[PDB]
Amino acid sequence: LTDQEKRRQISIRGIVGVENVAELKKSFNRHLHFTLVKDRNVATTRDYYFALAHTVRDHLVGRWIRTQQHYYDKCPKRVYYLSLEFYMGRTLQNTMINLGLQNACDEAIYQLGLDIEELEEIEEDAGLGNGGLGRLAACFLDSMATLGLAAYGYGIRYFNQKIRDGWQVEEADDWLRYGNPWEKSRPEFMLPVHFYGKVEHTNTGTKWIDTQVVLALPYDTPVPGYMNNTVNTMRLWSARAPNVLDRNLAENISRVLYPFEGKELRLKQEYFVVAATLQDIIRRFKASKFGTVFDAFPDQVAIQLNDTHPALAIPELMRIFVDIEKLPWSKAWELTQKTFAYTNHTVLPEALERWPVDLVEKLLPRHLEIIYEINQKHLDRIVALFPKDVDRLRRMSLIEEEGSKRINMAHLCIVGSHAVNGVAKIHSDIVKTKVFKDFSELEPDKFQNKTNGITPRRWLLLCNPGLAELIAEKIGEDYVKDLSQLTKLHSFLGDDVFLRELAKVKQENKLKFSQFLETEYKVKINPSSMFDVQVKRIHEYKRQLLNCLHVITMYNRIKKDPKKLFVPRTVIIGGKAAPGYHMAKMIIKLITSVADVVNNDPMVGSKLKVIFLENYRVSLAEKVIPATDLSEQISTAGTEASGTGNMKFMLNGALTIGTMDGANVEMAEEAGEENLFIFGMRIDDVAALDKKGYEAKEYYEALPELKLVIDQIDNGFFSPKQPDLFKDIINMLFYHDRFKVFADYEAYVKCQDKVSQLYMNPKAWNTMVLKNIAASGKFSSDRTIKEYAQNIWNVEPSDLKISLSN
Amino acid sequence: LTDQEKRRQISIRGIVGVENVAELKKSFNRHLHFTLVKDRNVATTRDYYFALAHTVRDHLVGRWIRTQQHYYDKCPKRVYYLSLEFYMGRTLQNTMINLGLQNACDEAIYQLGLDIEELEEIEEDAGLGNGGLGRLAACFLDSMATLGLAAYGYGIRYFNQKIRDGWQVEEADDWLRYGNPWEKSRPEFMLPVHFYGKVEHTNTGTKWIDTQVVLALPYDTPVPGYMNNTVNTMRLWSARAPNVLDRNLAENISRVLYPFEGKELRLKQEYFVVAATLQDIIRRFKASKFGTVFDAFPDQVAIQLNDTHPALAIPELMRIFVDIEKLPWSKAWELTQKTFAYTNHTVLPEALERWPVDLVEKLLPRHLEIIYEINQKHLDRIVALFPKDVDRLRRMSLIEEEGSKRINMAHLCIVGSHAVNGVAKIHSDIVKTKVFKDFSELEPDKFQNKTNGITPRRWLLLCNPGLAELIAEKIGEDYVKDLSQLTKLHSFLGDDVFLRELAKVKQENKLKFSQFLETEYKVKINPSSMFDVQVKRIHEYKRQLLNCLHVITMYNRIKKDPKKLFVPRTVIIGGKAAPGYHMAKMIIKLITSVADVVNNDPMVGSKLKVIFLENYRVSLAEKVIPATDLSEQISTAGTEASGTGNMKFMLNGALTIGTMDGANVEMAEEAGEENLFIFGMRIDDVAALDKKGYEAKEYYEALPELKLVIDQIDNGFFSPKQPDLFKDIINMLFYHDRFKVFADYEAYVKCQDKVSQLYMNPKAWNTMVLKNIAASGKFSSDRTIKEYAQNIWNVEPSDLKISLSN
Amino acid sequence: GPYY
Amino acid sequence: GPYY
Repeated sequence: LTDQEKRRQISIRGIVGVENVAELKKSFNRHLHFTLVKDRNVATTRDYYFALAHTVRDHLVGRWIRTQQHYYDKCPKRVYYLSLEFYMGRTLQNTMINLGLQNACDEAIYQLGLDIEELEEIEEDAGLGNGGLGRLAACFLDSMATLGLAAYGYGIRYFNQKIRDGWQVEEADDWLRYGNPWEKSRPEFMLPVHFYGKVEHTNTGTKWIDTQVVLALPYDTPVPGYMNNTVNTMRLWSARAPNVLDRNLAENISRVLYPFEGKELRLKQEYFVVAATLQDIIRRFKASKFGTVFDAFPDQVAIQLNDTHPALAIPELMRIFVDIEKLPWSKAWELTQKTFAYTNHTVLPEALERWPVDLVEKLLPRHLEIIYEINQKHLDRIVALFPKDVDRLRRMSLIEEEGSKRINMAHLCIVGSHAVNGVAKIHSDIVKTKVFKDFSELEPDKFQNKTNGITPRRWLLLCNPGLAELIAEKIGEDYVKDLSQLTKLHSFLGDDVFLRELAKVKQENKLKFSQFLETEYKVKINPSSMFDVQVKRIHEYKRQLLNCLHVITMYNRIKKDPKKLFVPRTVIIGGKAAPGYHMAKMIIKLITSVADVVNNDPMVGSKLKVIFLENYRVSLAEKVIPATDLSEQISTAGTEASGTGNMKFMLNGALTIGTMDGANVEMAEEAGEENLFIFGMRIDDVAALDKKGYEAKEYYEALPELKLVIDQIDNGFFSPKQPDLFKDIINMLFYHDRFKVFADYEAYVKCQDKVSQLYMNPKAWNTMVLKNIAASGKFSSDRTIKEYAQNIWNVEPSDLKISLSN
Repeated sequence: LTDQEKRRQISIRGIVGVENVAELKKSFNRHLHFTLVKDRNVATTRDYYFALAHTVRDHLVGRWIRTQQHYYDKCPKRVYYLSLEFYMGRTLQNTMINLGLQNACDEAIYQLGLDIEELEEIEEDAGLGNGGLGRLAACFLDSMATLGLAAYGYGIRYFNQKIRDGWQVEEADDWLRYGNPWEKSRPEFMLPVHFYGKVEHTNTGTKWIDTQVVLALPYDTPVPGYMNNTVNTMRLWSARAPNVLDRNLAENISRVLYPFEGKELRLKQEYFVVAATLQDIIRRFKASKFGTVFDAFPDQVAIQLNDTHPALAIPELMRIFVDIEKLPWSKAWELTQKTFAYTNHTVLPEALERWPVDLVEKLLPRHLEIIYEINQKHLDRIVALFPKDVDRLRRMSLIEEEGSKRINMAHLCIVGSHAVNGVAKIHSDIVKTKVFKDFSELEPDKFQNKTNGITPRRWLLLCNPGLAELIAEKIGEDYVKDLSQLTKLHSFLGDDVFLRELAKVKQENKLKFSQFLETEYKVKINPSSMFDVQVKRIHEYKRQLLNCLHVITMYNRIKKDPKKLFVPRTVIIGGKAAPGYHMAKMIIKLITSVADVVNNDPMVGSKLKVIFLENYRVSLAEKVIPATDLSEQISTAGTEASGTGNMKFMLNGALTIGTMDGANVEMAEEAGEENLFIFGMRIDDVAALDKKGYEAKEYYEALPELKLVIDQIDNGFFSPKQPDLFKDIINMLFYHDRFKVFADYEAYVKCQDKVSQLYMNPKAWNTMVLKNIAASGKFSSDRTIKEYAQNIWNVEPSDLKISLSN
Repeated sequence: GPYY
Repeated sequence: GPYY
């Protein structure tokens, strides 16, 4: 008996769902010996981490198998998140947290006589991010899995900041010298991507010929939802040479993110992601369990364009439909616009992608044609509605026809998407009312806001188990999948007991992070000190230099009368500066030398410490963030759209000091201004000071203490061996400081003094903090996703624990 | 209770030794889902092969773990086999055979509803060989594991012959596009290899500086002994760029075997293997459980130099000892010579490696110096013993000082080894008595013979289970580890019953291989036809063209009187010709066109068939070999040293037709000449015909039938569309045929006729075959290894089944 | 056939 | 430490 139900023996029936200790030790031993081809006598700590990661993967995959099985079966509309970069951090713990295996693994690994913490620290950060964008993608991928959406993450598959002589010194990030156990290569799903060549017009549709081919290799990484047994995918592509000296012009496409031919190489990078991706989707949807097959394309596919990097998806989808599936250009266009939605992240108007036609022309000729065609019909519709206005015309035109005419990628994205959104109320308003005024005026509804958010898993359960364990006891464990549940904590604004545990939790995380700075940067760390952190990328606009000014200023208050009640302060400033950014590299040395002084002079002792947090990255943010008291979100008004970091710090018991811009604004709304340290010029206050004109002249003198530091710095005080070294900051401070530092030097320096004041009264602090913590549930990246699903993708969230046994 | 015996939980106690069906299906399911990240609904056949290979690996590794554990513990003297190439074939079946898992896997896989044969055919041949050398290494590695020796295989880690228009058309061998489940990368054991640069002489030993660095990455493959639970290693190195346009001059080092700078690139290839390897050994021996640590170097390490390719090992070992371990040049030399032993494979005197000093000079300056130093002391000793003889001098000199002076790699190998050997009695005699006369005369004992052999596992149990199952019944299963046990079969030279089963076994394998040619080359295959195979590489010296002449000759005997009793014959000729070998490429087309004729003309029908076995490789040899009747070992006398193929064919029930040279000689000795179809000129017969001079003139006319074909070919008979096409064979046949085809055309054509005669009498055949089969036990690669162990490596074989549980 |  |  028994036939080709013999093939039904090929199952995970008895190899999925058994998550006990015996089983975990047994898998661990299988991997360390069989997968790794090692033994207890030859295995380094790295060998053990791997064996443990593999042990965890198996469970992740088990659910990924059932998950994909559910999607094929239910045939849900699918979401595709298209981003150049994905800031993933480390995988292990996160996976153990989401699958609920932390505890068994803890014990499994104790029994084998290994320190799980040691293993967990061997993992390098997946170099797939460089900013807040790659990190927004990563929260979304988490929230989509958790929210039960059939999402996918499409991007590329590619940096160690080190300090030396107080200077930043870039160094290579070999994140894959030993491999990535988390990812799987699908060579069997490779795809050819084409560059260059030419287009041949025939009666049997247009053809692109004589092209240079680059292969696109998919690497899959499982993305686990939180405890619903749901597991999504992040497919990242690598480039390969098909079979003279160009057998690397492929590799280049994938070797560094944010790299003339350095502009070009970026273009090929963007197209490579876009072509491979679209082909992949089309392939997946042609295989769905489900005239014309594509008629339903937009009801089964939603593609999200994170910024203008993958703006080629529009003409590329059109190229596929018309030249390949061969449908009418007008049908393909309706399928297109309904597929795509565009997310604008840049406040800027002078920072949008714009490629020169002559370039798009050589590399992607069939695409330029398609683009010119989208345009004509585009303007053609405009001329209809507004006959005279020849200005609205050339304005709204996808192409900037001038010197060497350029294509406006941002415009292409808008015409080709059914929905455009911003990431904060005021930001989304500028995008609609100003930046793309013309566009909004036309199809007004097309525009909208989706306030950024942050994942409660990585940024609380994982990093701050102290805080989580605490909250849990008071308001149960529903805040995890519903962060607006944190409100219920206000019911403790009185519980003086509570605030005790609370600040205690902050001390513990604050104490641990201490053992770290000492063991790392080797400097006595004042565990009682008020940890004040500013960890944004190193740039002019982000200030930091303004904090430094406040770094030194506090350094004098302890020198001009060394016995006046001063609130102890450990100041942390971390971040990276582009290897080409001359200025910031200087602000980096500046902060270093300054630190040296304020640290070694024994007069200040355990009063104030300065620390440059080297190699700021996801995993580091995970160390600092929980142990921070004051969050430094102080960037000049009208420069920040959102501010993800702002939110991790408010979620974890830190308190915020900053301006009325970006995320601070919506934070004020939920907590209240009183519960936030606002200050400095409002966007309007600056909206005037420019007309008046600005010269650091005034502020310098009138502001005594300013003169101090201001000169201290220049007078070679912090730079003895080269006092004239920072003589480059002063010139672009007085003269060309496009960011008005001094102008706020007032509000700031004083502002802080109210902090030292609130800090001195513990009770005042903790009551305020709890007010910040119980108003952070709105900035959950789950709520941000719910929104996207309703008003954009038209897909519904699910709380269906996928079944392991079926 | 329980401490860091907690770490002793990290074991394979309960994950090794359970080889039942349940367990196999369970592992298979773990791999196909977990390792592969696939499922039964998405998995191709390739997905299944992998899952099955992985299932097998685990058992292999389990034993490899215990094996290496035994060696560290027993600290045995270690053998290192150094060969550029390793002709491995396919791994699966072999591993199942040696571990004894064929049966459980058979059933495990039947239950999952899969055809094991299909899976087994998905595996590509490991492109690590190109000739009889890579295949000799591979038998040795098998026999060493089986023989219980602590051996290792060191080589490089790098080709599909296709036919089109009767022409050979090379094509890319992407043997690793989908990966090699059998091998494991050890990035953690990488090593830097240095090229170029210069040497700085200091008072603190010589230094090599300003070098160009290439990394060497080890990939480990387990090599299983036959049923002793013993598992050795074959570490193969790949090259990697450390961090301008040279980031590929590394890759080159490892991308093709047998590649000006094509000579150079070979040099870098040879050194790369040699440096990485020696460093690896030194590293291993410094870690042994075991004044000076190296004093015992030669009693714990034996390194075998297969041909002159790794001749740099000598100066490189010296460079390490003197410049790195910093011991006296004289101590290092004694450690050196006792480490190394050299195997000569080439009869030739005009085919030995010889590099130009100016080249060795630029790439390896410190090596040239070392070489000049070995030389001086070398000759210095000669001048002592033979003062006058200034000729013996420049003769025996490692360096050929002339035009652009060259280094004689073969000479370097001899001075630097304690033992030199050949691969057959007469071959080993020429090496000693003639080629290296001077050398032998000096240290006479240094020279010796080790007759090549072949592994009884791959070439009988695996490929010919029919024959094996048969023999087993008659003489038990001891011939496996002792092939001279095949003698006992003579006890059946009468058993007419036996010969029945015997020829029956040949028919079955003969019938299967038939279903293959048809399904592959699509030509009716005469299962009763006498399969006559000649599968050597395509070269002038190897004849083949002479068989073709006999191919056509038989084609006429069926045209000049189509009804004369002719013994049906399927003729198979397989092989590869170097992409640059103009001649052989012609012999390839020749054999193709000829086939066309003799195949489509219905007059000959099921009488005689011609077949060019495309892409001859290990796995193919495994298909043909068992189903062959007549083996074509017909190369001009005094050109072949050994002949491995010769032996697989005699072991598997085929019968041999050839000359008195190479392996045929020792085959005659064991079976008897009567039981072999010798013919043509003996090495002496040719040792005269050269003095007399030779011109195909005579033979052409006098030999009627010769005239036929001889002209048939040229008169455009087989080449209608281009009769003058092969007008290039005739010119290097009559004029420059350095191989005297026609001269033997006689002995051959007639010889065959005695075959058709013996064949007509089944009984005559089978009695003769059994006489060949029961005299093939001497050509086992186990006996060849035993010998090497006693008289060279001074290591002892063991029959100790390593214990799985300890 | 299904494409995950 | 052991080196296999």
